[PDB]
Parts: sequence; C-alpha cells; structure tokens
Amino acid sequence: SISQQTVWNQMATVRTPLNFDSSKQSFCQFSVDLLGGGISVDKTGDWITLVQNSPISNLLRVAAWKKGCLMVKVVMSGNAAVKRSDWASLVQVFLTNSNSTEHFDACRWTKSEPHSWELIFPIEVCGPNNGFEMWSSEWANQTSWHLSFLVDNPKQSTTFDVLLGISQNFEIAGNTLMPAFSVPQ
Amino acid sequence: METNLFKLSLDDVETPKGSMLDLKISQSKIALPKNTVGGTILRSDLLANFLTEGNFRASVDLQRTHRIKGMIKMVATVGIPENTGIALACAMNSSIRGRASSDIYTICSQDCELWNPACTKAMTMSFNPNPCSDAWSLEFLKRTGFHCDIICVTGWTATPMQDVQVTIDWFISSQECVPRTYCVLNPQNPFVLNRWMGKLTFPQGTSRSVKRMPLSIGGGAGAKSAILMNMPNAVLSMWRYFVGDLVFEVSKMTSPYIKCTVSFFIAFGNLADDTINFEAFPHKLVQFGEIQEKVVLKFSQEEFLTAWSTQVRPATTLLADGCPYLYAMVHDSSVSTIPGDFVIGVKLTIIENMCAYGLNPGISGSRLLGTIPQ
Amino acid sequence: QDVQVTIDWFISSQECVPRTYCVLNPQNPFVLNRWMGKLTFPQGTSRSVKRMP
RNA sequence: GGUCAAAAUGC
RNA sequence: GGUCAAAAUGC
RNA sequence: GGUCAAAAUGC
Repeated sequence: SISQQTVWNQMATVRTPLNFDSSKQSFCQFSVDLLGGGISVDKTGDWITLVQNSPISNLLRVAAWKKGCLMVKVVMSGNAAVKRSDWASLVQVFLTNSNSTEHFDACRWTKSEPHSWELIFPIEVCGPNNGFEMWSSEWANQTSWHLSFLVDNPKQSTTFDVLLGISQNFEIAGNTLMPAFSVPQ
Repeated sequence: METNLFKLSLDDVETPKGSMLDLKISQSKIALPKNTVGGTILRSDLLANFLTEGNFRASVDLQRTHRIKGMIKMVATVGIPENTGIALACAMNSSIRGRASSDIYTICSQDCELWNPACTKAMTMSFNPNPCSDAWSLEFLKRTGFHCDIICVTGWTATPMQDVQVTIDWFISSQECVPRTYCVLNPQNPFVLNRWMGKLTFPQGTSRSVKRMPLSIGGGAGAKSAILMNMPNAVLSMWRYFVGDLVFEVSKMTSPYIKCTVSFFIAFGNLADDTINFEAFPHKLVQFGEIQEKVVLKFSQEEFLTAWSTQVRPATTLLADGCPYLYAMVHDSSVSTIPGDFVIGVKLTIIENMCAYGLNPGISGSRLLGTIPQ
Repeated sequence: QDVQVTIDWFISSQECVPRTYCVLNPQNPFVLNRWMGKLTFPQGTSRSVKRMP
C-alpha cells in the first residue's frame, strides 16, 4: 500500500481550567468530536483548547463522506508535583455518536493511573450511502463518533492529548467546504 | 364493468428518461453586473435551490421521484465580444459547514469549470453528486448541503456597456452516475487532485515577469493566519514524499486582445530571474489562439530524478527548497492595444503514475498562492 | 470616410429555369419570401420578447 | 425549390 | 363500432 | 480518469 510504522498524527490537546473551585464540585467535563473536529467544554473555567492542523485532522474536517477504520490515542500527562501517595483522580471516558443524554454509550473506559496513562482503541465509520457516513447529517438521521471525558480532581489529571491514525482502508469522497483553519503564532 | 387499481401502473420507481427537453429540471439566471471585480461571489446557495427554479417538464419528476440514477447537466450561456473577458466558474462541492471560503482553491476539488465567455460562449458540465454511488435524490441534495458556487476569478478586461446575465439551463442526463472514491493510503491512477496552483499575472511590457510555483503541495493554500483546504490535498498531505507525472491546465482569463507567449519549464528556486540560459532546459512555449482558452500541459515523470517532499516549512528560503518548482516566463512580451494585464490560471488536474513513499506527521500551515484584481 | 460597393455584372454559364405560380394549386415547396420582421434587441438583460403573427 | 457556398493550394 | 372489462397472484 | 468537445449541413 502506502505505509509507515509508528507515524500517528496529532488532533487534540485539551487542558484543564486552572481556575477551578473545588466547590461547585469535584469534576470537570469535556468532549472531542473525532469525525467532526470540535472540542466542546465546561463552564467550570477558562479552558485551554487546541486542535491541531494536522494532515488528518485537516482531512477529516474537509472530507464529506467517510468509510473505514481510524485509530485513536488519548494520553494523560498530569501534575507531577503531586506525590503519588496523594493521588485522587480518575477520569471516566465515553464513546458516543451524539451529545445527547438519550443516546447510549458504545464503549466506556475508566482510568486512574497516577500522573500518566495511555489508551489505544479502534473506531470504525459505517454508514448508509454505500457504507459511507457524513457528519451529523439529517439524511439518515446520521451521526459521528464522540469521545467525551470526565475528570475528577482536574487539578491533578491536568492535561489530555488526543492522537489518531489511519487505517489502510479509510475511504472518503466529497468535499465538505470549510472555512479557513486558524494557525497559531 | 370494474377497474382494478392494483394492476394499474401507478407504482413505477424508474429514472426519468427522455429528450434533453423532457429531462429539463430548472433555469437559473445569474447576474454579471458590469462593475464586477473578481473574487466576487455571484451566487452561492444550495444546488437543490438552484434546481427548484422553474416548472420545466421533469421538474416535478425531480421532486416526486426518490431515486435518480442519472446526472445533473448544466448548460451556461453568455456571450461577450472579443475585446474583453471575464473568468467565471461553477463549483459544486458536497456540503458546507458554516461561514466557508469561496476562493477557488477551496471550491474546485470535486467538480468545477472555469470559462472565459469571450472564447467559450456555451459551457456544459455534468456531475454525480453522490461521489459514493450511482443515484441521487432532491431530498439528498437538500438535507446534505450540496452546494453550488458561481464566482468570478478574474474580472472584466473591458467594462461592458450595461449589465450582463448568465443563464444556466439545468437538466437530468441520459448518462449514468459513476463513483469516485478515494482510498487515502492506496491511491488510484490517475489520482485526481484538481488544485488551484495559482493565478499568474503578467503585466504589459518586456518583463520576463517570472512566476515560480512550489511543487510541494500539502496543507494547501495560505491565508493570513490560516490554511485553506480541499480533500484532494488533504489526502496528498497524508503521505510524505511524492512523484508522478504532473498534468497542468493553463486557462486564459483576459481578453483575447492581450497577447503573450508564456514559457513553462521545471527547475529549482536557486536561480536568478536574469538566467539567460533556462530555455536550454526542457521547456514548452504556450500561445493562445484568439478564441482558444485552454492549453493542457504535461510534464513527465522523467523531469524529476527523485521523489520530493510533500511539505516544506513556509519560510524555507527560495535558496533552501530541495523540491522542484514550476516556472512560468514571458518569452516575448505582453502586448495589447487596450489596458490589461495578461492573466492565466493554472490547475493541477491529475498526478498520473504516482509513487508515494511515506506518511507525513505534518508541518504547520503553508504558503501563499497568487490572486489579485480583475 | 465614405465607402463604395462595386457590383460586377455578368452572363452566366447556367440556363434559365421558370418559376411560375398557379394560385389555386400551389406547388411544393411553395416560395413565399416574406419579410417577417426586423427584430431589434437593446443591450442589457431584457427578455426583449418579440412576437410575430 | 432557385441562389449561394463546397468538394481546397504548389510546377 | 369506441370505451371498458378480461386473458389472474407468489420471489 | 470524469466532464467536455468531436465524428458536420440540405428535403
């Protein structure tokens, strides 16, 4: 085919509010629309989000019809000044196709590893065209893939990095006509 | 004495067949105000809104028929004399997600065609809106976002006496819809890219008015503080290194009265603009016939030794590109008897007999691409 | 400046063939040659629709 | 239908 | 004579 | 590669 080993590419980098009042609760909440390219956040604070203008990130935002398997990676880089006997943080991860409460969860992981953790898993896009799917289109009351998170003691489990990779069998077709992507500095 | 309703032919699920007349779905009239400047959105809407614009023979057939296994045919028409020229385009993309861009980079990847009415007095494009299969629906066109953008890329050369109107005739065709899908990791051949590679403008006079175009083509188009993007580029950039034969399409967008012989070749960026000696390089000299507006240019894979990088940082100094460039020059002069600037647009239609060694982690943003008035 | 049309007149190599009209038993194809109109369309975007009886 | 044009040039 | 009905269904 | 153009007119 066309292949290279261990070459994944960046999508997400979500950082947690610094201003967080351990009083109006313990958790912080956020979501990543893997097939849409959008980070949705809390009102808990002033969140620092960034989506990376990656070959793929770039591609999934523009390509209107998607069939195949993409590979995801979420990494927790945390607050390392916190002494390991003093860790109080879990982070509940969810995989859904809507941001609706009435929809049900596809997969559900819960990780509580001090200072850092890794999570590698497959997502597959199956749709009504010929097996092709379009981002949350009204056509077959179409959907996406969403990766939502729930952080407990967000002052500890501070940073989140989302990477994905592509499958030899990802096929697109069409152009979702999108505005200009913003490039830092 | 009774009639059976059941054995009546009221349940026919078939694609409309007929004469070009019978299979007429709409008539859009588009307005070309004589003070048009170029980069102007003449009309940007939804296809379904373009097609629902008149009650013409298969019009209800468009609306009350669930599966149409035929193709949307456009026939455009506006005549402009030979001492002026406008450069219009019809860009059909598959969805719009927000306040989107209407450049030409961003709107020419799927199915779009540029035409100078002074030279081409009647264009006909045909497309298949479900690049994934063989049938479409109006409700599809409706609830999915099929877009049609009609833009001016290089404004009037001579300003006409009063306003103008382009009338587009819309129809359903006699020919089947054929998919065009993209495997991103196992490209096809010939790979369809369709990339605005630039709007080359050559002022009137004896200036070699040398235009260099990067052959690195991932990220896409540059914007002030942003990157512009179209799938056929999105994917290319998924790879790391590339080769193949690059097939370019040079279009005249100025008035058949503005003359120039343009010289195209392939080199590197280290050369000075006063390099007497280039034309001792494989080169091809282009000249346009009065009413001729399209020259197709093919550079063979034998004009490149080794595959090149798909991305190069935006600052990389014309002295540090190790990647091949596409140089355009004036071999004579730009001459006219009316104010005007010679403008020709270049679009990389297909990379044929491609080789992609790699996978690109990415490089932030990309560089700029030419544009300007008229 | 002014212009001049020069018409060259000659006798031809080809025979003369009649064209008579029976008024009550027309021929085919019937030759009529009728100025049906001088249609003038002003510059602009006017359907400037011309109907001829 | 007539007319006309056309079925092309050089030694 | 026209019209109409009829010479029948399922995968 | 698609599109397009083209393989031409008259009774």
